[PDB]
Amino acid sequence: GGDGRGHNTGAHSTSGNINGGPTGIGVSGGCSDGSGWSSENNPWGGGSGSGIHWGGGSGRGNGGAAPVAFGFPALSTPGAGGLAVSISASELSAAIAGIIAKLKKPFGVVLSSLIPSEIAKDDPNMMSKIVTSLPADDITESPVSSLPLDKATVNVNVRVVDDVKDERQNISVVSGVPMSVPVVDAKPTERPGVFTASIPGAPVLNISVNDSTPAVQTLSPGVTNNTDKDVRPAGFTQGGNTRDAVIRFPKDSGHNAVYVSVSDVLSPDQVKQRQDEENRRQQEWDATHPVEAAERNYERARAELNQANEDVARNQERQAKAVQVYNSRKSELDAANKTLADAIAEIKQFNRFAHDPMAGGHRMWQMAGLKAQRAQTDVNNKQAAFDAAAKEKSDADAALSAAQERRKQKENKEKDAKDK
Amino acid sequence: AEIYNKDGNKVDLYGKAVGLHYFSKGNGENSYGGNGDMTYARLGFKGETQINSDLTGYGQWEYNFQGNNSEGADAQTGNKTRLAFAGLKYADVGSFDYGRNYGVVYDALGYTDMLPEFGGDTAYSDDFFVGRVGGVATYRNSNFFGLVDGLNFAVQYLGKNERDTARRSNGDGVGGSISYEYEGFGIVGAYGAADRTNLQEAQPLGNGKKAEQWATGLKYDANNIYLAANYGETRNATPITNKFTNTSGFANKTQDVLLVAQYQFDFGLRPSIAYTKSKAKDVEGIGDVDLVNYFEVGATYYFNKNMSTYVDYIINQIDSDNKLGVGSDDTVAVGIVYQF
Amino acid sequence: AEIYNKDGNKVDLYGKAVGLHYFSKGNGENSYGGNGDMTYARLGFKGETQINSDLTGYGQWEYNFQGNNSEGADAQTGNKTRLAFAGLKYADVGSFDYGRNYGVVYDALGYTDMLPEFGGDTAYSDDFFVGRVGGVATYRNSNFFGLVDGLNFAVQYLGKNERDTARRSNGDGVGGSISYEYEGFGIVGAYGAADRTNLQEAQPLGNGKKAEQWATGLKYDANNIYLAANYGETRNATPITNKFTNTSGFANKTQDVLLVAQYQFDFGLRPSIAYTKSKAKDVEGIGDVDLVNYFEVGATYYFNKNMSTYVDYIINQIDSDNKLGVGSDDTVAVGIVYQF
Amino acid sequence: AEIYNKDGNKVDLYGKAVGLHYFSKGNGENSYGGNGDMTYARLGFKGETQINSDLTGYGQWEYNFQGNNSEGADAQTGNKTRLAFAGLKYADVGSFDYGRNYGVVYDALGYTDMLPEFGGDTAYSDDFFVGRVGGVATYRNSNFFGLVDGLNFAVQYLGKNERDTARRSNGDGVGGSISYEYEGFGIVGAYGAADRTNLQEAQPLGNGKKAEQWATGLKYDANNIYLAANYGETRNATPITNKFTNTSGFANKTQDVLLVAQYQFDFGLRPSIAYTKSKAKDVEGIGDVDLVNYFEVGATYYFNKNMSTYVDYIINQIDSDNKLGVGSDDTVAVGIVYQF
Repeated sequence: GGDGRGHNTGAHSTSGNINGGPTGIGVSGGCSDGSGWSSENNPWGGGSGSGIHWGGGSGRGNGGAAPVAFGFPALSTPGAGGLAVSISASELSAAIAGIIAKLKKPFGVVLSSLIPSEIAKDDPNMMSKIVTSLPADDITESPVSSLPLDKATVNVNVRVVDDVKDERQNISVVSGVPMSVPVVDAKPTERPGVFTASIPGAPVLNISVNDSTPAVQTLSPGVTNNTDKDVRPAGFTQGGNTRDAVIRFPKDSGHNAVYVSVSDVLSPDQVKQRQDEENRRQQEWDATHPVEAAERNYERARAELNQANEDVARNQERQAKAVQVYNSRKSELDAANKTLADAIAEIKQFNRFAHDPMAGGHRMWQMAGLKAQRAQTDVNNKQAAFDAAAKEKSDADAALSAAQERRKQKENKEKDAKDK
Repeated sequence: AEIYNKDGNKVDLYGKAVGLHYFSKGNGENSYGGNGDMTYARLGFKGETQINSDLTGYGQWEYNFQGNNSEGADAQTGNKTRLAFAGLKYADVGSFDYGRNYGVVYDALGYTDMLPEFGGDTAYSDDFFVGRVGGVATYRNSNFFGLVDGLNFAVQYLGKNERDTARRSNGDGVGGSISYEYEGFGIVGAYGAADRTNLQEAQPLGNGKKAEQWATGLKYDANNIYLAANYGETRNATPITNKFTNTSGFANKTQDVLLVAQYQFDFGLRPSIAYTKSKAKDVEGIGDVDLVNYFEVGATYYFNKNMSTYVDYIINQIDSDNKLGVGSDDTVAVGIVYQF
Repeated sequence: AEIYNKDGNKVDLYGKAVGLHYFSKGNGENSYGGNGDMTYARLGFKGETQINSDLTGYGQWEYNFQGNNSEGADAQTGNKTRLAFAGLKYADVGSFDYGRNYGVVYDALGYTDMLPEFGGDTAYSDDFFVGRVGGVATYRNSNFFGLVDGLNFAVQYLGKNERDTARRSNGDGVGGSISYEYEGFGIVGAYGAADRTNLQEAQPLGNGKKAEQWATGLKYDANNIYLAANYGETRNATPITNKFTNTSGFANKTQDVLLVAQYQFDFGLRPSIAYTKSKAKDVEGIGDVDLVNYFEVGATYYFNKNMSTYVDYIINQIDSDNKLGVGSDDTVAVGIVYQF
Repeated sequence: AEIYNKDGNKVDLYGKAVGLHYFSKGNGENSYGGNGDMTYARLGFKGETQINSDLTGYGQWEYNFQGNNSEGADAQTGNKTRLAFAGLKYADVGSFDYGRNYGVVYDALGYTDMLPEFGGDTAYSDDFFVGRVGGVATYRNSNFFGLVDGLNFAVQYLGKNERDTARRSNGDGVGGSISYEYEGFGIVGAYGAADRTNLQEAQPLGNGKKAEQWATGLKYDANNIYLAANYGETRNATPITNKFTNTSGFANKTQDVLLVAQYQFDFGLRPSIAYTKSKAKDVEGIGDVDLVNYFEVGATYYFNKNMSTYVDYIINQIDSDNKLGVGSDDTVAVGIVYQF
């Protein structure tokens, strides 16, 4: 308010200027006596350019939603307007292609693991969800484009699903049976390349395509990236806290259809609940065959085999790490032994002056003394460390023999079992 | 004040400081204006130079710095450059300027924008023609080439601006305005039309490309009195936000009516009264609704041109059940101003 | 400088530039002040106008622009408006102002804040009453209505400010300050009390609601000499940050001691010495600790009113083992100043 | 303009406003300069004071505010302080200054940077010695203590700057420049050397520590004519960005050639032509490439000292297949200027 005061409309001007001239306004006189001050002095000026130059010249030197990689479960804190997700166009990394190809030829492979203890540190209310996205064509046998608009549930070859295993909830890629997920169209929004999918039973999933920035993988203390990508049996209750859907874009957008799963972060009570129900369902499924031994054993021996396999893998890991530790400590030793040979050559060098107290060399002699005794202590330390590493390495070498005998026994058990 | 008026060039540094506060019931979320300290200082410079007897060139710039902000990350919040332009005044044909300046439609909407603090809500900034924007080329005629006294007209072209937000973006536009002042009476009519950018269409609300505004203004100012009445209609031009949906956009149709009546006294006093109303129509999912509907009752003591104090009490008639999360609460503001 | 003095109105544009640098061992993380280039320029305007013989109105504003920043995204970092307020001075009863200004307790703390660059650390900014804050209304009496010469008092109300960070927030507050100057000697006492907002209480450190500051100052200034000693105590008012915990908050109790002794010479020279200390008590989990503990030794050559150079060496006595990650390193600063 | 010249002290407020626009094919991503409205206003203050007959002290500061930005969160984008320094001029021995100022190499590169809007592309800002930077201490001699007229030399030390970006960061540096002006003819030579910070070395592009720049300039200005030719070579000094890779760093080697020919008329006219070229060598993965290669054809009409208009058409010869995603499009700019 108050803007109207004054504020003339039409053209804008206030009053008469002091002088006429655009660039030549002063008082008077020209023809100069050179005096600098008299009535015949022209300039009538002083302190012309006492200050220094300040950058002479014009001086106009020049002129006046990071996307989450496909297949990498990440936390999205919700808003009132729903979840925020931004996909990319760049095709899914080697990792996920690998996993899904392996899996093509209920079991599954664990992408990530969840830890409420940590997830709450940043999201105390436990409102955050876990979003994951894949390019529809890698999941669906029939491209989503070439699909009736009437279909609400498209068939899928794999899905991203929450499971409860080893006392943690974890997000993982499942497959191997008839599966099928909601198909929903993506209304656009103000932002350019940004739509709103609404999956039944999830929040508003507002997506945003972005193929300008190079894709990123977000890293959150709760969500881990389980290196072990072995195929394991999957939950009977898999998905009990997951909502996924194939989302298609409008024809005049040019955006490929994308699959997205959105899983809840379970609290630890809910995780004990899921584990319990899972154990009850495993109990159920166990028998009902001809007898308990026929099937229960089938299962205990296949699980035991898969575990022995994990044991072998971790043992091999330990042995490849112990081989490097061994070689490293060995070369540290070698190095320190060359340094020792050096210092002891310098002592042979200046030995002459050992009993010559008034020579230059007889300084460098004690100095080489110091050098040698140090390098020797060093060598001793490298020897201790190398011995220790050789011990660890031998232990590992036996660990492998034992673990792979165990794998052989568990694989024979798992054969006998699978025959019965 | 004029600090340098030499060499056929004159510079008028004009700046002011305003210790301001807003009061209202509650925290102030629903208050018309807000609540708390709104102190701010503005600085600007105007300059003229008569290149020729019949041709002179002028340049004006203004910036606003807010003092209510803290010294942390929010120091720059609310700090901006309002006006920055230049131009030349020929003897009679008129004058032509370019830069960042008020839109022609603001010329019409100036009559109502006489309130001490509130007022001119419809004249949003960075909007098509109602408020001050950057990238305008304007030609103006005074007294129709000196033919008819008091009747002046202006035309304005608006270069497209592609910004991040539809609220601040625009496209190619055109507009015109005419104002006849006779014997104290004043009449004005302004019209502006432009095309909405693709980003603008992307808004959930709003439909169509031609964003159109136009307005008509009447007034009488003299004898320490000032009456004014501006009626303006627009299509797909006015911004609107929905707190319930937390979604924004533009109004398919809008009618706005503003009325002001202010008296001034010899002893530096100016009581003021203002009625206001704005109704948007054909809103997507909200039908027709009223954006603003309130009375003003306020006053201003003018100690002198350079010192003044003022108060304004806004009786917000908006209801709480309004379908756009608009603030349905009254408000008041008290301000003191120094200006050179 | 006075640029406009006409029509019973006077405008004084005051601005300066400071080429500054900070040195210290290492990168400067542990240095008291810091390290590197700290060049900055400040601009401001003061204005007065005698409305009546007994009544005059004044408005003052100041801004600080930093030159150390680059021309990229960090250009605006550290740029802010220090002071922006207005007010009126009656003949004898006193004067009343409002805006963004120093808190009454700063009046007491002015005696110690005479150092060239460092000093007045206790008078933090955006703190309740010790430093310059926004939303204060102050009334001042000079010579107790002209009754007793040299004895003047001020009172200040502080409107609540709900900001994003507890560091910059406050609540309803009140305060007062009195200063008696006699024969060169000077005495002052200031007290301020306010309520902490929920964000402040929610902070891990600090406990209680009444955020309280108060200070007492004594001095003797004459014959080119200036001695000063300010002792101030506060509750839940001083800000504190823990690098080890990377957590901030307020101090349940704090005592601060400041001592200054500066001499001036006819030949534009002014050596200075300053002692300082601040001890916080009842810290949550840290008991009692020292926030700052250092000596000053510096000097200043005054070429004239408009040109000066200066140097300051800060002997930080704080130890590295302090339980708040405080800088246990010495520091030095060298500055040159032009000012109009 | 000189606003205050009293008490042996003089203040010159200098500021201007520029209504500017850039045209080019397409949205302007690939345009040399850009496209749209580029209006901006600069404000600055210079101040001097003769402390003694043989010793005077000066301080200067400049800021640039852009008007193209909107009034939302992006208001401050492109707003910065160009120059902010101070210093003293002794009678004959010379002068010493410190602050944020042009690097010595700018002295050599000034000859080519005479264009109305474009020009001086090689003289990047916040670069080692070619452009204006903060933390420099410069000494200058005029006419070699008055021994040889027209021959003046300068030396400059550059304090290290560890910023967030390698583009804006630097380290300890030194430089010198010599300029002999005789009877209108002019010759200059400048050299600068500094060390790159870890962030700069850590950049994917660029390799080595010694960032080196140097330049040689020749000119003749008289009879309303201005000819100039500057050749400068640098190592690990020029910044470079790859749109294809969206990765930046510095250029292992760079050669830059600038040529200018401008004529001036009595009736406030000055047509201009400029050739320019810059080729980087030993680029990581791109071998040798041309960063900029264009012609200039432009003009400027000077209505008076305070008012001017100008146009510049840049014939960008860079090809689309350039291996750095550089803009291979022409461009043009049209500007109007008021300045006091």
